[PDB]
Amino acid sequence: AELTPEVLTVPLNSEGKTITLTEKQYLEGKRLFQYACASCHVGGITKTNPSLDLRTETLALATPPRDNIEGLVDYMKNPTTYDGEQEIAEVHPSLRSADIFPKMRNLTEKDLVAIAGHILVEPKILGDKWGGGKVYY
Amino acid sequence: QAWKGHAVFRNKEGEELFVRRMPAFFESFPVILTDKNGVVKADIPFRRAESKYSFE
Amino acid sequence: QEINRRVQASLASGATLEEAWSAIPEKLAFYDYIGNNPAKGGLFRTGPMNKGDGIAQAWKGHAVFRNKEGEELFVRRMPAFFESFPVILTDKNGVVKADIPFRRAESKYSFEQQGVTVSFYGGELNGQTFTDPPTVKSYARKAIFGEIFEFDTETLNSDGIFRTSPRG
Amino acid sequence: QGMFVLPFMARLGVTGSWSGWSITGETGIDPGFWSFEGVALAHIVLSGLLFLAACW
Amino acid sequence: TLTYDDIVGTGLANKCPTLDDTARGAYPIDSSQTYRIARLCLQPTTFLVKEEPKNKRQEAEFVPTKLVTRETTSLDQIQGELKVNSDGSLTFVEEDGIDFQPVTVQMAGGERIPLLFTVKNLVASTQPNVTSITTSTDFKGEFNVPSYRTANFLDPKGRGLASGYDSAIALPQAKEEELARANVKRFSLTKGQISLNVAKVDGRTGEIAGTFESEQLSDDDMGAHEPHEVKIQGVFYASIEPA
Amino acid sequence: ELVNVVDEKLGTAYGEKIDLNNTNIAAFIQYRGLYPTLAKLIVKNAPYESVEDVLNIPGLTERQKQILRENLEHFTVTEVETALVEGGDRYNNGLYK
Ligand code: CLA
Ligand code: HEM
Ligand SMILES: CC1=C(/C=C/C(C)=C/C=C/C(C)=C\C=C\C=C(C)\C=C\C=C(C)\C=C\C2=C(C)CCCC2(C)C)C(C)(C)CCC1
Ligand SMILES: [Ca+2]
Ligand SMILES: [Ca+2]
Ligand SMILES: [Cl-]
Repeated sequence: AELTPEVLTVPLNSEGKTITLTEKQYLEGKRLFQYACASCHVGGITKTNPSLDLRTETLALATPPRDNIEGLVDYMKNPTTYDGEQEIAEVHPSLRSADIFPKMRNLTEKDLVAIAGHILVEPKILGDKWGGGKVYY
Repeated sequence: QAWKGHAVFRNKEGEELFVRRMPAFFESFPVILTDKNGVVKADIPFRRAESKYSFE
Repeated sequence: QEINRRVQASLASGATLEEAWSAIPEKLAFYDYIGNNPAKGGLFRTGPMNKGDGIAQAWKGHAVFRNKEGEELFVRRMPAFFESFPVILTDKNGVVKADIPFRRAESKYSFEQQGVTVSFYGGELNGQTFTDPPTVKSYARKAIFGEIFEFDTETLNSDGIFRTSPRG
Repeated sequence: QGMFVLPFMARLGVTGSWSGWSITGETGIDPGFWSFEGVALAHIVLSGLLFLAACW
Repeated sequence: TLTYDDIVGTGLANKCPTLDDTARGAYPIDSSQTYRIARLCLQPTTFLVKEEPKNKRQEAEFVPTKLVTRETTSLDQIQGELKVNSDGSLTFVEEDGIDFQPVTVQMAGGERIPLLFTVKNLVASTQPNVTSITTSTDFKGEFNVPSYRTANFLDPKGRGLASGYDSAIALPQAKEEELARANVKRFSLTKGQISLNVAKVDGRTGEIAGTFESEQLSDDDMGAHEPHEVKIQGVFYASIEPA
Repeated sequence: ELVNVVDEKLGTAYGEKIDLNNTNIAAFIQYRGLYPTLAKLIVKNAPYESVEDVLNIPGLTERQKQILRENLEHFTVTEVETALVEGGDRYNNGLYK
């Protein structure tokens, strides 16, 4: 198996449009994800709330849908609860709360795109391990 | 565990009958019932064919 | 494998399922039972095999598991390595269809959910079907050991823990 | 219950256990040190000391 | 006014607040006003367990026990509605708080009796026409006693109710019937009863204090054995407020 | 005759759908729009005599009522099982990942 262009092709939006990430974008995505997110989302779960994971289907059923680049980038700008009802930037890292979550200050739009791509691609490689927790280690 | 109560025996005629107690000497002892004057009124027979005092 | 060969040869010759399984000698079924596996014992588990699982009295017959849709289900057998083993049922292709869950709150495969049933063919229970989840689970628990037997556990005050044979 | 020395301890006034019961059927009594356990322990310790003196 | 550092490790944190002897006043109840208890506290001082009857089948007595789980016993920060009823009686409806404590007491002979000391879902009512809470007011009611262990609890061989094995796996081929009471865990839910006897009232602040006595079942270890009957005695405190 | 009540409950609709009277709250993540807001209101306002009764929760928005209506096909009710709802287990049932 190889990290092919096809593996790296993920939904851009909810309207059927895709983007093919480069190998360098995937590595940047891994790196930045480790830097800003993995402290809580190591392996795709959520340590401070294990009920919600980063599996693609789960992201698909979030409101608004997050199983795409646009959704995730927006989440990284303006995070909501799973139903969209309240905005949670104050207790969750975001550009909007880059003041209280200082690791978010140097993150650029390109970085957010890379992170989103890691989140969507990783389950395509790792399967059930992603968001699986210890059961699947 | 608990006391069952005092057993009082009666025949069909209603006379109170009293079980003859086992003396310490006897590992086994027959079952004999007498009236208050010690007259034999009932028992558990060994031979039945000529039993006259059976509980029945 | 040999039991299945004989049963298949029986069905092929026109026998009913019940007839096919009743023709299986009890001795052969008894060899297909882990309690007779010499690798299940314990160093300080002393005495005859009978002191453990008991004096075998009779084959109960072959337990066949089925779900609410009527698909035949198969209990995963306990390998000798495991002193204890979970209860897992799969379809003929090995896809999981039922189990005895540990945590229940997120169970999706309980026998109750899947309406798992058991019918017996051959042995003492030939022709009988049980649908109440407690009983079906019990037979599944015994089915991990393979063919299921009736034991006298009273005669020797058998303690229920497998012992090895003279071979071991 | 086949108790043999227990009646001798009781006989002279040792009636309670550190565990809280008494042979007279009382609960929540504090017998002090001289419970059945305490008597047993004292005898054990005495036994050991006598062993050492014997050695001497 | 005492701080955490003044209280920590002294034992005082397990004590309910007290009122001094001059507090024999009366707290007026306006039957048009809605009321709450802002804090109800219960501090047990004695635990009594009913000895199991020898077989004489006379009156089995409640006997003293020794607390072994230390000062971890009080119920506190409990709050709820205090309804004024049409007959002028008051009913406390427990809503929430730290309304339970696991407690192990030890009987003469060593037997340990775990229990869930609780006033969960308490509903307690006064006598009618209580136009004021006075040192003559009493509250009586019942509460829920859920299983001492909740459904996830696993016994030492891994058997449980909502989780765990459903058999004695160390005895793979023992006959199940004799072990059924142990293999099959059950979740108890029974009723308890409590009396609150007001002994002190500060009419101005809304604080009342007194003694309580409650009766409830102890732990049945998820159905493996019969529970014991327990009577709990201690002091209590409540602050009444308009709300 | 002794019964494991959770296992027994799994053979009811509890084992097939989200039981508004018993199911742990994390189960509402399965379907769009239910978690955490509606989930919280639903658990808070249990038990319910019928599934549809969930629509009568006070304070609901029209949007919320509509979501509930779209997801009723996914709800059920069975008798409250004490073992599942005591201890606050409906909010946290000791299960994480
Ligand atoms: C080849 C030797 C051999 C074998 C394979 C068996 C095998 C069998 N015996 Mg037989 N047995 C033997 C010799 C043997 N026995 C002898 C010599 C006697 C006469 C004493 C007996 C008397 C006997 C009786 C009376 C019975 C059996 C029974 C049985 C069976 C039960 C086995 C048992 O429970 O094991 C238990 C084995 C152990 C618990 C292992 C013991 C390990 C020792 C204690 C280790 C010692 C360590 C040592 C002190 C370390 C030193 C350290 C130092 C160097 C520093 C079993 C099929 C029983 C049966 O069911 O028959 C119908 C039965 O009742 N056996
Ligand atoms: C750039 C960093 C991070 C990103 C992009 C990220 C990504 C996400 C996403 C996409 C979700 C939505 C889950 C879903 O809808 O299924 C989520 C949920 C969540 N994450 Fe983050 N994660 C990051 C880091 C963190 C950190 C550092 C924490 C905690 C300190 C955290 C805690 C949470 C929590 C609590 C939720 C759910 C909150 C709710 O929905 O109410 N995450 N995360
Ligand atoms: C009074 C009192 C009491 C009594 C007490 C008693 C009774 C005790 C006794 C005493 C005793 C009983 C003591 C002990 C002893 C002796 C010693 C002190 C020890 C020793 C010895 C040694 C020194 C030795 C050494 C060595 C050895 C070891 C070996 C070899 C070598 C040699 C010999 C060298 C009581 C309780 C009642 C109570 C109150 C009162
Ligand atoms: Ca037995
Ligand atoms: Ca009073
Ligand atoms: Cl999940």
